[PDB]
Amino acid sequence: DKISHKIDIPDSAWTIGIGEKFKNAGHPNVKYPMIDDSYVQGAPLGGFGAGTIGRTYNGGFSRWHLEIGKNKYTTVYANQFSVFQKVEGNKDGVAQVLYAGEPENGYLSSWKWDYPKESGMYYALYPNSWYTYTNKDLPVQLAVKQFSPIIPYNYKETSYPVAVFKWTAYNPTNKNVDVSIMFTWQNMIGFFGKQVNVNSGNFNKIIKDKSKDSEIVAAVMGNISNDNEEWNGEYSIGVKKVPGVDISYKAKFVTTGDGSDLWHEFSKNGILDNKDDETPTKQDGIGSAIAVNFKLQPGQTIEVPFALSWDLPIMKFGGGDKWYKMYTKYFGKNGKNSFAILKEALNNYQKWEKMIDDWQKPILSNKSKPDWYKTALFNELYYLADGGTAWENGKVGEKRTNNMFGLLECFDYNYYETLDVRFYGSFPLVMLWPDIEKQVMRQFADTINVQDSSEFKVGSNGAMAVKKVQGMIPHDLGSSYALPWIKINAYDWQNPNIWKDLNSKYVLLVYRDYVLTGKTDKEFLKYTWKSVKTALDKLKEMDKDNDGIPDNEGIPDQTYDTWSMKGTSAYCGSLWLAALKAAQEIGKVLKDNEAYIKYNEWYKIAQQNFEKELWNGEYYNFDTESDHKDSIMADQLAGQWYADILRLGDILPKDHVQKALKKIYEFNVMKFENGKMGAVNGMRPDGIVDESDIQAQEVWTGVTYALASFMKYRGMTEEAYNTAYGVYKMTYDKSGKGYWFRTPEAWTKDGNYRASMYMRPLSIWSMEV
Ligand SMILES: [Ca+2]
Repeated sequence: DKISHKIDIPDSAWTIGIGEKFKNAGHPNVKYPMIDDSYVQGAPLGGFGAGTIGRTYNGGFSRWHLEIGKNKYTTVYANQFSVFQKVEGNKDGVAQVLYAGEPENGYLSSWKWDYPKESGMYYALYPNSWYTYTNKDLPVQLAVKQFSPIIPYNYKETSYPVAVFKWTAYNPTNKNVDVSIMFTWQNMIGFFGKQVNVNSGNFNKIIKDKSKDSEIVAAVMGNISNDNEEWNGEYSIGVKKVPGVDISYKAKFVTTGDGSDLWHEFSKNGILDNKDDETPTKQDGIGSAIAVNFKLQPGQTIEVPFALSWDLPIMKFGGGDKWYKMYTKYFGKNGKNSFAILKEALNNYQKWEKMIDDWQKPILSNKSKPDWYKTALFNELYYLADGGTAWENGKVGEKRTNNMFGLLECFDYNYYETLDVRFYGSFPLVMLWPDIEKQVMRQFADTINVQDSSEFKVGSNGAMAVKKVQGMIPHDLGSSYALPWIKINAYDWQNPNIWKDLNSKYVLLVYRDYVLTGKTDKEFLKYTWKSVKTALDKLKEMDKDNDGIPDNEGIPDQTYDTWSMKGTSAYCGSLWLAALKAAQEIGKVLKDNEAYIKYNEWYKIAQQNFEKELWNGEYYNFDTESDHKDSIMADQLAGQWYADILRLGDILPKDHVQKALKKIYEFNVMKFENGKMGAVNGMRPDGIVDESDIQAQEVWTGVTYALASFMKYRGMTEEAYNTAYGVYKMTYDKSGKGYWFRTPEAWTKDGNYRASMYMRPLSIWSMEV
């Protein structure tokens, strides 16, 4: 490996061998069907709300999130980079697809598949990833840096449906070598959203944009239809000329054939036919190819950028609504703009690289933090783009001021912005994209007094319940299978209108969003204030025994939606205390004296009773009335965690908080698989995992990262990082279970998982507060 020196890969990048087999991989631990796409994954490409494309460490474009809200894992084999090399003085060169695998059937059989093992590495530090190619049969060593412009405090480039592939080629040998790099791409119009005739009318065109010191050559792969539908638009691939390279192309090869129409050209001398052909296809799949060829002298390096763009302007949800995607604000809505997007990338990628470096640098340059922590912190952010993210720029046929946004809980549980989860998972948004965060919270504020008296069948018990109750915050803002933003509370396993955490978490998120954006946005507090008061007032009505605290009802009436709480719980009770303290402070800021007095009175009573009911001398009991009420819960003091972040001070005595956190580390972490797998949710005081429900026996990745941040704030530095380390290890390490780029909600002691690609572990960003 002599190429690594010619590029700049951070030491904290996650790494794996190209073609590596992983032997320890986890699988779902539930009875019902659940997504398991394998460990062959990678950092995604694509902006927020753009649809994303997961290119895996083996080189394949395989995890398709272009249909917003859906996860489709299938390798489109025509989509590749390939290389040709010929040493000066040799009769023949060699050509090789840079993919560690081969197609299942006979399509593209002429191409040279099966990129060999131990011949290159993949690296990832989201939003960047890299591949190096160090192959005994490729005298010139190659590397590519690939990325989308995901940039904090930037809502423009961050939305773009584009990727850049910046290639570096170096000749360490003593002979001249001819090199070609070729990008192939299938015209994927019809891959989704088209009910019949999936390739029909697809056609490919070549664009040559020649100006002074810029030549771009690109293929635009579209359809003859000018219809405005979810399925129609354009893909583009292309390259920018640099000194010392020539560009060749082929407008049309057949992907549903043996591929030799293209490969016989590339494998001879690495130069394509430059054959334009706009003939539309009928049944056959078609694709395009863009190549560069150059001669490298001994010791010479060259850099050349390619790009990919996709202009699919319309997203459709299962309930029928069609919306424009955010990037259409910048490029237009007609679906004929892929070249414009590509050109912007090819002309500006160096600036984008610097913008990414500028935001990563403060963390990367901090030598007090271990590299593993940086690996997780950056790579968990994959989910912000990869989570079925929807960001609208108008309803089709509809102009508002704001652009509604939603991130999925996950794909198995296809719900937008699940509030009990975003309480943990939304830290990157408030910290790095606060305008999006505030928009989402205003969306929630708008739902507070919505009433929907129609009934649904509750999954857990088969009872009928009212869909949406006035004054109760919704569980979620809908499903991609139905009507995001329009039909809320898609979730139906439990009735969230009687949950005892959502209303408090809502208030805490509001005040958080004020505090973490500088305590200056009084207009945001003003917008949400009525909803905050309503939410707390409705929750107070659920206090049955008049101890000042809402009563859990001996069912799973909160985020642990199969783990029953009864009476006063540490979890909901502490969230309540913190929410009251937050509302007091908002009342002071907004000069709402009567609110300040009321919530102060409720707080003083509830705080006294919380402490009396639950403090046992070592920790806070799980609750007052359940069978295992004395279980040690990892999340027992969630309200105090948020109070720390919100600078609300002590809602519970410092000494008792410290004792509880030490107990949690001693038990829920260190007595669970020797502290190497995170914090298990429930442990009995005898040091055995609480078996009352599956959720008690799970580690929740986002709960654990949040607990680590709580420990960190409280000066328990070793415990905090040791706690977090087990989550990093399980996710990323050779000794873990292979969950990179699909961090799950949960695992059990055997390492097997529930709900891959999950929002909650974004809470790792709470460690950066
Ligand atoms: Ca009560």
